[PDB]
This record gives sequence, C-alpha cells and structure tokens, in this order.
Amino acid sequence: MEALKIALLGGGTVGSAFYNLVLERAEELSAFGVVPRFLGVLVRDPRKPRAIPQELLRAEPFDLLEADLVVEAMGGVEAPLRLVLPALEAGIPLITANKALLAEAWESLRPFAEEGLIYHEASVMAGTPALSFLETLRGSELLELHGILNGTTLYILQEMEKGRTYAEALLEAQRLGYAEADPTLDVEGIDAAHKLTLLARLLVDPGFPFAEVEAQGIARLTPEVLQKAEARGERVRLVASLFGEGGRWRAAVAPRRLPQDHPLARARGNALWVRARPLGEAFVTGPGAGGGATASGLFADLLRFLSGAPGHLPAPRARPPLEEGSPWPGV
Amino acid sequence: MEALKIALLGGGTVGSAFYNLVLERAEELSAFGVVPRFLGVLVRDPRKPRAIPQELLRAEPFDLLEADLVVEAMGGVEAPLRLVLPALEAGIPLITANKALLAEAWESLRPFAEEGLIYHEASVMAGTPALSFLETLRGSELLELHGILNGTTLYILQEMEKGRTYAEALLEAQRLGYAEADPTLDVEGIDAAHKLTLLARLLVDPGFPFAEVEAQGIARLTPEVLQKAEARGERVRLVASLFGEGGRWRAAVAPRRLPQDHPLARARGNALWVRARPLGEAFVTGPGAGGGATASGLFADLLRFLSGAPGHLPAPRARPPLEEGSPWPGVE
Amino acid sequence: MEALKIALLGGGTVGSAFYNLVLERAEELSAFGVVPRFLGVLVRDPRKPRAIPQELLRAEPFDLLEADLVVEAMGGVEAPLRLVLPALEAGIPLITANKALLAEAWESLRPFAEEGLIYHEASVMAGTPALSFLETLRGSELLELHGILNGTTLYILQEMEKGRTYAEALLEAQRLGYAEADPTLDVEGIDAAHKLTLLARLLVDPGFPFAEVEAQGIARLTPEVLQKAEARGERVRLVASLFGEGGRWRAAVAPRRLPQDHPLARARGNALWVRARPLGEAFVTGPGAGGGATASGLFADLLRFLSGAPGHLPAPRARPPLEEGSPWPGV
Amino acid sequence: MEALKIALLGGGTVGSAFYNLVLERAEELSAFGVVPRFLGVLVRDPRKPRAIPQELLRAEPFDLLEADLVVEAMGGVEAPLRLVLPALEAGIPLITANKALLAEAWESLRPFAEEGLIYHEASVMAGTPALSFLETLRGSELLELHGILNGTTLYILQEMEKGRTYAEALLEAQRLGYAEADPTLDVEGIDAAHKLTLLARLLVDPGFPFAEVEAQGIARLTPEVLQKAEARGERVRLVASLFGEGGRWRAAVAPRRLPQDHPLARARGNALWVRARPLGEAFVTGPGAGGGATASGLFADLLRFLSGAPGHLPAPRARPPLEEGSPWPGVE
Ligand code: NA
Ligand code: NA
Ligand code: NA
Ligand code: NA
Repeated sequence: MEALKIALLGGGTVGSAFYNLVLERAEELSAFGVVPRFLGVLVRDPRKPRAIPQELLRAEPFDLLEADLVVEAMGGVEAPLRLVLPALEAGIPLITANKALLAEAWESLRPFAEEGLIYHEASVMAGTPALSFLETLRGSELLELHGILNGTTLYILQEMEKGRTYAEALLEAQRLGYAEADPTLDVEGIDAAHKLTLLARLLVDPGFPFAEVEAQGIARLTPEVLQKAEARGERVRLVASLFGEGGRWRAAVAPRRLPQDHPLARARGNALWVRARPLGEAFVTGPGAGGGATASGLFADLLRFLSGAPGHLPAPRARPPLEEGSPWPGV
Repeated sequence: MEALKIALLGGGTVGSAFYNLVLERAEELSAFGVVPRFLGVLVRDPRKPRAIPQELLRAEPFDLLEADLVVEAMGGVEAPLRLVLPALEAGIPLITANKALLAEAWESLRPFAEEGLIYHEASVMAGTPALSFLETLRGSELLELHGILNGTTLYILQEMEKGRTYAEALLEAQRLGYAEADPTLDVEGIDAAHKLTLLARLLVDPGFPFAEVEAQGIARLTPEVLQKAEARGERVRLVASLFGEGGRWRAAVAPRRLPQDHPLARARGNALWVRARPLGEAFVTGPGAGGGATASGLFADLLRFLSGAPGHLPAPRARPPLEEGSPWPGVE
Repeated sequence: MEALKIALLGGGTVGSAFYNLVLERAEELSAFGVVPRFLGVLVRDPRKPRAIPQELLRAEPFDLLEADLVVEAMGGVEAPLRLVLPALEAGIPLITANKALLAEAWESLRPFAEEGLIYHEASVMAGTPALSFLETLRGSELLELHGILNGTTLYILQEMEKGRTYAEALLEAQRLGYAEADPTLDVEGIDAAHKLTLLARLLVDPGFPFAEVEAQGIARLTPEVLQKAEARGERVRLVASLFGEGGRWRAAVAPRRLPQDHPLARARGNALWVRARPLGEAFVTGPGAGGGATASGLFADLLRFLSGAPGHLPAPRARPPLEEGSPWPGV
Repeated sequence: MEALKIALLGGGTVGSAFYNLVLERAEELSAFGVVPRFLGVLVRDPRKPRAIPQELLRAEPFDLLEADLVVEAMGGVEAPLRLVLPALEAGIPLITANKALLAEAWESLRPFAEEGLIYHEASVMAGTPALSFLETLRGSELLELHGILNGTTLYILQEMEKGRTYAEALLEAQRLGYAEADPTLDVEGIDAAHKLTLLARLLVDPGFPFAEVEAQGIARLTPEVLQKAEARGERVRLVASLFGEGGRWRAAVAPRRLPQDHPLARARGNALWVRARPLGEAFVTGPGAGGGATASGLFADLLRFLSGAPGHLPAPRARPPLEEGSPWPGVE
C-alpha cells in the first residue's frame, strides 16, 4: 500500500466533483494499492462556499514537486501551463480536463505528451470514451470523422428545435452548468475546435495546429431555421469534422444539415462518428459536459495511471489521408 | 415627476453595481423630473445572494418594449444581441458596457449607433473618459493612437515587475474582479482588440473590422523579461495602437517596450494617448475595470441621455491616415 | 441636501437587509434632506456570496471618524464595543441592533446613551415598537411588565405545541433565520435577558445590571408538558418579567404558564405587556426577529436621527417601585 | 468485512472534515475488518455546497438506533442531548467534540460516561492529546493543573502582542475558523471553562460542577497591557487552572501573568501543564481548534472504539487536593 499525493488545480464544479469522487471511491483505489492524499486544492477565492473542506483550499500557488500526481481543471491556458510545466519537467504526470490548454499550448506540452505524462480523456466528451475510442480506432485508418463535441451548443439546438429561443435556451444551459456567464467559446465553436484538434493529434497528425481549424458557431441559427430543417427530414447540429483534402488533413467546425435518422442526429448526448478502413463505421455517445461526467473521466485516467499504463500519446507520425473525399452541406 | 423605465440585462458584478448606484442617485435623477423604475433584471441564477430585490429578478427573457432605456451588462455577443435588437428597432436606446457585442455584431448594431441609439462609454476604460475623450479629439486629425486598455493585463504586468509570477498575479486579478475564471480574452489581447476596434470606428472609419486588428497577448512575458526592460530604462506594456501604414489605418495589440518616462509607462490605471493635428499630444488615464468603475460609465451615459444628448456615433466617413506611423518596438 | 456618510458594521442577514432597505428608500431619505452614502461594510469574509456589492465590503476595520453615522449589527460584545467607542467619543451617533453589546458593555456605553448618541429600537423586538412603546409608557409608572422577547423560543414552543420535537423545531428555526448554528443564547433565555435589561434601563433604572437578571430557558419543556398545559386551558411561554420586590426592581426570564386567552398567549409574534399607573393595561405585538424586521427598526432609528430627535435615553434616575406585587406560576 | 454504521450529527466545518477524513482512511479501517457506512448526516441547510453527498443529508432528525456509532459535532446543548440520549440508552456509543454538551448536561450524560459509552477526546484541545494525557497522569496524584485551552483567545493575544488590535485579530480568528460569528463563549472564557470542567471530572471529581468554575475572559486586555508585560519579562495568557484551596478543588479561568520562559508562555498552540506526585512536571501542546484538528480527535476516538477500548471515564470518586496551591498573578 502507498500514499498517492495529489495536487488539484481548480476547485470549481469539476475540481469539486473530482475531489469528492476520489474520496468516495477510496475503497477502489486501495484495490489499486494506494490511499488518496490531496495536498491542496488551488482555487481563486478560498472563502467561497465550495463542496471541498475549507482547510484544504489554497489561494496561492503551492509547490507541486512533492506531488505524485497533478490533476488540473482550471480555466484558460497560460496560468495552468506555467503551474504544470515544472511538475512535468520533474517527471510528475498530469491528468487534465483542460482542452484549451492542450489545444493552445502544444508547443510546450507535446514533448511531455510524447513521454506518456499527460492523461486527458476528460478533455473531450468528458468521461465519455473519446480518446480511448480513437486509441482503438488506430487499428484502422481514418476516412472521415464527425463529432458533436460541445454540450452547450447541443443543448441550445435541441431546445430551439422545441421552439425555445436562443436566449432562453442559453440561460437554461448556464443554470445546468453546461455554459459559463460568457459562453463565447462554446457558442462560437471554439470549444469544439479545441476538442477536434486534440482528436486529430491522437489519430492522424501529432503536430496538428489548432490555428488551422476553421470554426463557425451557432449564431446564424434560429428556431425557424431548425423547424424548416425538420420539415426537410433533417436536423441541424454543430459538427466538428476531420477529413483529407488535397493530401492534407482538414478540420472544420460548422452547423450542418444531417439526415434525421443519422446516428449524429439522434444521439443520446455528445457523439463521435467515424468511418475507417478496414473496420468500417463506428460511433460513441454519452454526456460531454457537467461536473460528475467530467470527474468520471479524470478518475478513469487516474485508474489508468495507477494500473501502470501511460498517458494519451500523440500519433507517432502524421498519417497519409486515404480519401480526399471531403464531405458536406452547411446551412 | 415621471418614471424612467429601465430594463436591466445582467445582475452580476456590473449590473448590481449599476442597480445600487442608480438607487443611491435617485435624488440626482429627480433633478430631471424622473424617478428610476426597473421593469426587470435578467439574471442566470435567481437564487444567488444579490443586492437587487428578488421580485425584480427575471430568470427568463422579458418584454423590453415598455422601457425607456435598456441597460446591458451580460457577457458574450449573440444572446445580448438578440435581446436588444427588438428594443433598438422600437427606438429604445441601449446603454452598454459590452465591448465584444459592439466589436463583433457591428453589422447588426451600426445602423442603430448611427441614429444615436447606442451609449457605450463604459465599453472602453470603464467610466474613465475614453469615448468622450475621442469625441473631443475629433476637433483634430488623428496622427496616431496608443492605449493601455485592459485592466487585467496591466495589473499582471505591474505585479510581475515587482517579482510576482503570472499565476500569482492572475489569481489576484481575478479576486479583485478585473479577470474572469477563464481570463483568455484579457490575456490574449482580445479584450484590448475589441476596445481598439471601437476607438477606430468612432474616430477614423465607421466600418473598421474587428478581424483586421492584429492581436497578441502577454503569454511570452515573465518577471525576468520585465526586469531586463527596466535595466534598459524601459517598461513593457500591452499596447493597443492605431497608426498609418501604406496609406491605410493599421490596428495592433502587442507587448511594447516603452520609455519608462512615457505617459503610457507611468500610468496611474488604464490609459489612452493621442497625437493629433493641430491639437498636439493628449492623454487620459483612470480605472479600466471593476464593478463601480463600470457602473460609473453606465450611469454617465444614463445622464447623457436624460440630459437630451444622443449616444456615441461612429465616424461620419472613413478616411485615410494623414501620416505614416509606427508603434514602439515589440518584445524580442 | 447633504450627504449622509454611513459606516456599516456587519454584513450578515441584518446588515444586508439594512443596506438594501436604505438604498431602496433613498427617495424617502431625500425628503429628509440627505442622500445615503455607505463608506464601507465591515464583514468577516469579504469574498462570500452576500446581498451587498462586493467592492463595498471591508475585511478589515476602517476609520469611522469621517462617518456621519455608524450602524452596527455585528455579533458579540467586545469587538463592536472597541470599534464603536472612538466614533462615540468623537460625537458620532450609533444605531445598533446589538442587545448583547448594550446589555453587557453598559459601563462603557451608558455615558454616550445619556447624551442621546445611541439609537437601538432594533435591539428589542426588532422593528416592532418596544423602546418607543416604553418611552410613551413613561407617562405612567410601571406596575408589572411581561414580554415574550425571543423569536426562536417562541417559534420552538409554538411548534412543540403542534407536536413537533425540540430538535425538529430548532432545525426549522435555524433555516428561517431565527437562530444561529449554536442557539445557546436564544434557548437558555439569555437573549431575552439582554432585551429585558435594556427595557429596564429605559423605564425604571438606568443602572440596571444585566448580571441581576435570573434567566432560565426552555430546556425542561417537551411537547407533552405543553399539551398538558393546553388541557388545563394554559399555554406555556418563555416570559421576561420586570416587577418590584422588597423595594427594588427584579428581572426574570423563565417558562410560565399563561391563561390561554391572555394577550401574551395569543399574540401575533413577540409581545410586550405592561400594567402601569395611571394608564392601565397596554400591549404591543409584532415580529421580533428576521432581517427585514430588524432592518425596519434600524431604518426607523435613522429617520429618528435625521429628523433631529436624539437617541434612546436611559431613565434619568431610578424610579421607586409601586407594587411589590410580584407575580407568578413557573412550570 | 462488515459495515461500521455511523450516524453523523452535524455537517459543518467539523462534521465535513470528519466525513472526508473517514473516507480518506477507509483502507486503514479495513484493517479492522470494517467499511465505513453513514446512515445519514444531520444538517441545517441541505442546499449549501458541502463535501458530503447530497443523498446522505438529513434536514430533519433521523432514527439512530441502527447505528454502531453516533458522532456528534453540533452546536449547543439541548438539541444534541435529546438527539443522542436514545442512542446512549440503547447502548450505542457517542463520539463527540461538544464540550458544552458534556459540561452542561452532565446530570443526564454522566451515567453513560461511567459505562464507557462516551468518547470525547476532541472536546478538549481538539485532536491534541488531552484526555488521554490525563488518563496517563492518573498514575500520579494531582498537585495542580494549568492549561491554555481556547484557540481563539490564544490567537488574539498572540496577535495583540505583535501590535494588532483585538478586533483585527478576532476577525482573522474567525476567518481561520477558530471563532464563530458570535465569539462570546470563546472570549469570555466560557469555552475554557467548559473544557476545564471536563478535565476536573476525568481527574479529580466525577461530579465537578460547571457552575463552580470562576471564569473571566480577555476583555480587559490590550496591546499596551501585553507590551508592558513583555517589558517585565512576562506574557499574559488566558489560563484555565485547577488547584487546591482550603481543602477543596478550585477551578478558575482568567488572564494570568506568566514568566516568559514558562512552557505555557512559550506554547507551540494550546497547552496543558500538570505537576503531580510522584511523576513530576509534564506538559502537552498542539492545535486546539480547527476542522481537521478536531476531526483527528474524533477519528482517534473511532479507532479507540474499533480497537475494543471503551470511552473516557469520569474519575472513580471525588477526592480532596493533596496540596494547597495557587495560579499565577492575575492582570492588575
Ligand atoms: Na472523454
Ligand atoms: Na470609458
Ligand atoms: Na423594537
Ligand atoms: Na484532545
């Protein structure tokens, strides 16, 4: 039996659910040979009501070099980056839910990802299998990938289908915890674009640049646009696509018209659909946002680490696209 | 005495500061023959402790068309846009602090700005005069404009000079209320870009596109870079610049090496510096973030309206730069 | 028109309701010739969610000597005392809801009360008239005073009559905001004793010592004890009494058996009953706890001050009891 | 493996620390062949953010009689008393931190303490050994006992020495979690009195009455009184004393002038100092407030129970003091 000393960065909805999940499942962890010992939880305001015991909270950065593991679910990019890098340079692994971080600081983070120090299942579709789904898909070669990767924009579209306005639906999405007070990253497709980047790096190109993704959000959509789609036997969804074009991989996020019985259109939750050679057509669905769903992913990654398995590796080298085969209707 | 009927969108840090500031100032408002009456306050979570009466809280959108004013202090672009448009279409003015809305939804909002229906002093440098400052600078032709527009990135650089790390300073900037939980828009220069666009539109080109601003944040900066600048007699700041290059106006946001005695380097707060002909060199400084600071600007605009003055107009035409210019050196 | 600069001490339920009430009624205050300007609000944790704008909060003591008025609704005795004394010595008035303070620090506070610098209607029966009720009763001489002065213990007794247990009722009282997490002062009769002391000082003896009050709380009471009272045509209430005995004033708090149709037994809320010569029998009832009820009292006192009227003065000299006349059944 | 069924009363700072500490230590508990299972957690407000699962929260009292243990960390006396009595009557042990309950409801609780059913290490100096410390000191006859028992009043004096005012220090003591919103019980010496009573009952008189302790708080103290003590080579502390006078044990709480080199004056935390015959002079120090510190004591008691040991017993008889003693000088 050994102690697993954990530094948690972020005590929001994600960080709180992960804290409580770790302790609630400490009986599982002992089967893996450890007892969880949180060193501290970096938070913005330590005197705010929060579902973590108050004495464990830290308003200021603390030394991570004594941790066995860093778990991060902070907002943003540069501050978490600067906090995690000294831990990663010391060979301490990182489990993170921070898709922005990984999408936007990859020049700094790739060498540690290549060494198996970064676990980030929770950074795409929360605790729904997504990174692991693509790790198994690596048996095949990708022909086309389409996902519905953001929870907020799925929620808003579903509600606008029912005749709720954008604003009404957004307010609801904010109360359910899918969206922040400023939902810009969600509703402009940028969160889908960060997640799409990460999918690309795992499966097809370990250098894929976030800046190459072409992203458009849901701003042109209204209940009318959606009802008319429905009349045409279609549903409109914000889709994240990865496909070959003129010999290179291209990534796009945009509203797309789907057949109404397509797996993407029907899905229970966020979804990832792929067509690959020789496997064929495969699909995964589940919750893509929320504290408990995200914490599940972080905890799956902690078990992965405890079992002796390395983190999520980028593709070992860029793969060649097979189909230039390049799909679509936009709205 | 008559009611001045206000619909308020947003009951957070700004919207609550504004609401309580309006109540404080009810005696001042009676000097225009009005009493402030709120039709409703749009908020996300009606359960949260809030210095606004529970009975005025609205968790869902409410009809705006009886208002005399809509005041908006929500986050993001599209939802505020869709909420305000029917009021603007009805000829109801909008008072807003939402620099992103204005920068990014200008195709929709420009016509109403042209009719005097949009008041937005608080969208740049909060209640520090910035838009009014340029309104007065219209008396000259612009040579160049350089501003330190974002509160969070000023604060973080100020702290890093003193030896603090980025993350320490950020966290404090967040506790102070300059930066949100996700401060990406601040620290990547995007907030300064949004503000820069609005200054360009007021002064020199009423169609100036947000997408044309070149923006880069503070992510390459550290206490050691700032300390080496200091030993060279410089200060590094994130600067928003508007200047002529090749006969076209160029807008950029980037870290710049300033002479340490420059007004911009010595700024008490956020700052806007402007050389124009024939005036010369003028400068304004003051707080550029914060609940009260922002509410001061919103309320300045309410008084502007009540006094009979229209909102902030775009430049009446675009025109080319009078002279070729250049910002300070960037950071190597 | 002038500015009224206010320092508020305490931003709890009382301090928050008083802040918001002052601004909501600023149109009234302008009729009194002022505009309210809060200097700052002393709070324990300034980053806690609170119904006061965050920038006005102060985690540390601030200079009061620039205020026109101090309003205090802090817990406890010695800290508020030390905070208010320099303001009182500078001739700045105090409006307070803090019955403990006044009951327990009267050696320090009496000289300022005698000068009309302390307003404390809200310290007894919240914004229900109580101090003002006794100021008018001063036309007569007191024969006997009986009050039901604590909200929590009234609430618990009322609920236990209906068959709710003590603990159940207390938990409820805590959610309604009558009682704190540790309700000891309420349920031991000590809060009634502080309030009774203050009533005594106003009407009968400006030196009345808090330490002379004989207090017993509600610990012997159960739903059974109460149901049996009801069977005897009685109600049991915790009563605060002031009466003459052997030539002196005596004050007691204790459970007492009341006739069920007595005004004290029926009262809508907390209550004060008096029999005085020559007026006769008079009575006042209303809410005795809660943020809005307390804020009402503080604001009544602010209007009192703004109108030019002094604070609540102690009796000018101890009065002689007329009846030694000394009542009771205990339980 | 079997369930150790726990009913927890209180989900605040202590009860939440305790709950999470138990979950942390589930591996340690398996070494006794048990897994911790909570029947319910009694809390005031089930809506508040809390590190305990929502489904275990109980806003109303719940049946305790299936528990193997009741752990209590509520405030006040009567309501906890009425909640725990039926469990004690059923032979279910109580683990508690509630010094007021024990001090003030002893007529009801003494019989159960005599049967080994009450564990209360955390009721004095939190998880710092205090009750176990006296259990071992039973090997001698008590000469005198002097303790610095309250965390808030130690903290405030420590700060006032350094020049802080009372109110500044208090507010920080409250933010640190030593003192509640109303800190009257701490600062008036009543909490130290409650603790002193319990030490007396364990050591010298199982019926010792709380009402016989003479208590006086820190209200006469200021930075200037403490600074004058320091210039005389002294430190002023609030001390809880048990000592013989006139053949009877006397219990007092008051400010005392200590020699600055005395163990009590130099205490790292709250402290308990004891001269006894034939042992000599013994001393224990450690944190005497705080969520984690308190939970450590509660959990120590859980382990004591699980290991087969009974709770803290009162002294088996009363007896008179062996010698006539005296505390330090009070503060002039
Ligand atoms: Na996932
Ligand atoms: Na401005
Ligand atoms: Na009253
Ligand atoms: Na202890």
